[PDB]
Amino acid sequence: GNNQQNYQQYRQNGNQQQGNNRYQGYQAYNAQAQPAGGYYQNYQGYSGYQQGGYQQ
Amino acid sequence: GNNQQNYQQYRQNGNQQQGNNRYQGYQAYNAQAQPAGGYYQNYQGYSGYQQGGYQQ
Amino acid sequence: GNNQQNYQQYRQNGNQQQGNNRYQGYQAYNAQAQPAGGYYQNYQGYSGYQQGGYQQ
Amino acid sequence: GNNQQNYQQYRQNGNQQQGNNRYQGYQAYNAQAQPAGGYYQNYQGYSGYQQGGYQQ
Amino acid sequence: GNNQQNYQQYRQNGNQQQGNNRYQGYQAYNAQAQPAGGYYQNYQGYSGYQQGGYQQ
Repeated sequence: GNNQQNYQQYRQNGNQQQGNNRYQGYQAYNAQAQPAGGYYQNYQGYSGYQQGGYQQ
Repeated sequence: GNNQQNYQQYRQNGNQQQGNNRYQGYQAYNAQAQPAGGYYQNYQGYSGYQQGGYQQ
Repeated sequence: GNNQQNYQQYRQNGNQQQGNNRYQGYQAYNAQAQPAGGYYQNYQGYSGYQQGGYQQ
Repeated sequence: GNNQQNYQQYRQNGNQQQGNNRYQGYQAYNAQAQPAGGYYQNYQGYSGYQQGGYQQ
Repeated sequence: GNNQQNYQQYRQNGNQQQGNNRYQGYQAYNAQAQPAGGYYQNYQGYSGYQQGGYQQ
């Protein structure tokens, strides 16, 4: 048959990305995919942080 | 038959992303997918933070 | 037959994303999917935070 | 049959990316994919942090 | 049949990339892919951090 088993364990005592005026597009901790078929992942378009100025 | 089992455990004692004027597009802790078929993930379009200025 | 079992445990003693003037598009803690078929996930369109200025 | 098993364990006592005025495009800790078919990963478009100035 | 098994273990006691005015395009700790078919990875477009000035 089909048998899929997932065990994810996450602890944290320190700090993560402490600061001002920062961009973070894609972040992942303990990320996993196990489909029984194909895996299609798509990211298309605009992802932006604009603090004033002129952008085109 | 079909047998799918998921165990996710999350603890946290520190701090995460402490600050001002920040962008975070996609963030995931302890993320998992195990479909019995295919997996289709799509992100299409606009994702933006604009603090004044001119954008086109 | 079909057998699907889910165990999710979440504790937190620290702070998360403390600050002003911030954007967060997609955030997930302890997220999991195990359908007995396919998995179709779609995010299409506009997702934006605009603090003044001009956007087109 | 099909047999897919995932074990991810994450601990942290130090600090990560502490500072001001920073860009982070793609970050991943403990990231894994094992589909039973193909794996298609795509990132197409714009990903930018603009602090003033002129960009075209 | 199909047999895919993943074990990822991550500990950290030191610091990582502590400082101001920094760019990080693509970063990965403990990253692995083992699809049962092909693997297609694509990164196409713009990825930039602009602190003032003129860019075209």
